[PDB]
Amino acid sequence: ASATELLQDYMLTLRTKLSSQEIQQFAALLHEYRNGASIHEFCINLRQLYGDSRKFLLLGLRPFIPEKDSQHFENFLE
Amino acid sequence: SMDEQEALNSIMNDLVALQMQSDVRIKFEHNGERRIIAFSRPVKYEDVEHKVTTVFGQPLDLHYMNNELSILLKNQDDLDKAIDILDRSSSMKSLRILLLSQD
Repeated sequence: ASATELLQDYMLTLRTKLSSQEIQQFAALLHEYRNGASIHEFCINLRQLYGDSRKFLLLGLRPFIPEKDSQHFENFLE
Repeated sequence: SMDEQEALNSIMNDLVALQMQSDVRIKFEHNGERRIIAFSRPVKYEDVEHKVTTVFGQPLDLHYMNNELSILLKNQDDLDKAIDILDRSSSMKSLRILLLSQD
C-alpha cells in the first residue's frame, strides 16, 4: 500500500495540533464510526465538537472515508 | 501522555481499517462543562438518562469514552460493560461520558 505515508502524515497532524483530551474524544467518536455508525451521525457529532479552528482534522480525514460515505462527508464541509 | 498514546494508537487502528462507597462516579462532558455525578449500585441505565435530561435540560447521547472500548451507550448491557471496565482498571477513577445532541 502506497498510502501508509498518508496515514502517518495524518497521525502527525493529530499529534501536533490537537490537545490530549481532544484526541481521546476524537478517538472515541472515530471508534463508533468504525464500528458501524452512520456517516450522518458521525458528522453531526463532529460538528458539535469541532468548530472552525479544527477544519484540518475534518479535511485530513476525507480520504480515509469510503466512497459511498465520502459523498455525504464532502458536502458536510462548510 | 499515557491516555494520549493509547488514543493515537486507537485512531491508527481504526483508520488502518479504512477498508481492510462503591458508587459509580460518572464524569459528564458537555461543551467543556465537566460534571461529576455519583450513582449507587445497582446503576440503572434509564435512571442515568433521566439524570442527564434533568441536569442538562435536553436529551443528550451518552458517548462512553475509552479509545477502542468506546461506545454509544444504548442499554443496561453497554453500561454494565463500561462499569466493569472501570472496576478492573488500576488507573480510572470515573466513567467518562461525552454528551452530544442527536440532532
